[PDB]
Amino acid sequence: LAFPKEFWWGGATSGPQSEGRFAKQHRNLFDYWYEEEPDLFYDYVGPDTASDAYHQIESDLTLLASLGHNSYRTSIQWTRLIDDFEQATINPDGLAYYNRVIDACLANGIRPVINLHHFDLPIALYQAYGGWESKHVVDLFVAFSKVCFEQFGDRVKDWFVHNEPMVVVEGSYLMQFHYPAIVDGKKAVQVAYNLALATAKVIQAYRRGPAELSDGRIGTILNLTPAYPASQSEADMAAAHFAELWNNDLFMEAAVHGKFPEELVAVLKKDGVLWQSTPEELALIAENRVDYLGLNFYHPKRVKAPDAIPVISPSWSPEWYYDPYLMPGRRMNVDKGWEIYPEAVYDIAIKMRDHYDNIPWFLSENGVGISGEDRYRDETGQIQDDYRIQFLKEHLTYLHKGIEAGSNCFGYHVWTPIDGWSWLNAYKNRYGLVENNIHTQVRRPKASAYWFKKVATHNRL
Repeated sequence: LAFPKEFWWGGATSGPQSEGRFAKQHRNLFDYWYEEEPDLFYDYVGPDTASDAYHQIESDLTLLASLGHNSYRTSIQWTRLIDDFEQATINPDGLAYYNRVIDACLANGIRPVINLHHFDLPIALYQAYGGWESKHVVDLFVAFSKVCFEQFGDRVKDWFVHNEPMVVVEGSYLMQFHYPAIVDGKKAVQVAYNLALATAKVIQAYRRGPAELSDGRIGTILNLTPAYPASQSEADMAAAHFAELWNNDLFMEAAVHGKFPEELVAVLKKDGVLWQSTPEELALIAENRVDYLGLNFYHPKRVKAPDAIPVISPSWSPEWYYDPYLMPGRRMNVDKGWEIYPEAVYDIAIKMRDHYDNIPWFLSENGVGISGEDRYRDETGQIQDDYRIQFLKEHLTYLHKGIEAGSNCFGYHVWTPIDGWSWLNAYKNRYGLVENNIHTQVRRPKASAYWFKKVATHNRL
């Protein structure tokens, strides 16, 4: 089993999850949340130290190259790089930190891949304006991104505007797992819109810069996991069909095709929840599409027709039109209550092939979280994470079938190289190829890392 030439191999992380708040000038939504309610975080570990990459980025990258990685994706924190949001002034220390990060990639022969926003809106922006509810903030985010392009576009040729903006939509305005953790469909939907707008506006800005800083590729990091219907009935089918229009299609269509999905707009109007837009806005969005995409995948989704239809709703919610469905006999990860079903990666590959023009995309996150890794140390102290190996392998296998079948997939990233801080779960579940001891910050490669090195170095399975 062999992969194309130039295939990205490596893993993904983020600024907020790897750095620590060392020297960080502002607080992002999660930093604020942790200072206010540290009881909400597993074992009371918040993001102050996280995985210490503010100190250890250089040695991390050396370890990763020695483990066969040719690329690395992390994120630049709005709250680290920018002094004054309003004018996007530069914080020199912030600036010197990310240059260390870029230069250390290149220096180790690791293509630097950069995301601009990973659930880390500055709290001050939410307080003043309602954050992503505001098109002003969208402008500030746009200004933040020109700075990055200006300062890093010389070395960084691979840009992504958001990590999974629907997760922000949901966590913040629907399911209560991002601050502000409010329930409000109307705000959810507008914020969806703004994130999509931000995306086109950022892509616009990137593409206006001088030749030497705009000869890279830019896109966004989405999801495309299917919503498998419980059966082939027409009510279950309509449920899945909606689950995808909301969960997958809304952002996918904006990024790849220049448009929002009509069917979805009609439902939103019929429900008095449609977003405020501007024909000038819709055109920027038509004009600025991604060069490419990352799709993250951890678990399938499964839906049925709702057991109960309510006549009045406190708040609007795509979950009107569907319920979760468990499939008798499915394989599962207990620690996380997630179904393991790698075949879905093949389906994601085909869906890109036939419905999003087979534009290039990579699998930007794939990984498995387990919670007591100390139980799998061998007499050498190393974690023997045979489960992680099997998981990554199976998903990689299907990704291969997907490529073999004509899908324009250029890469695979494991979430995550070194155990990192997973939000409310913190360090409960570990995802890393390389162990991290959150007390001493000492890294230490698990079996999975050596299996992955073999895969990466020889470009095959």
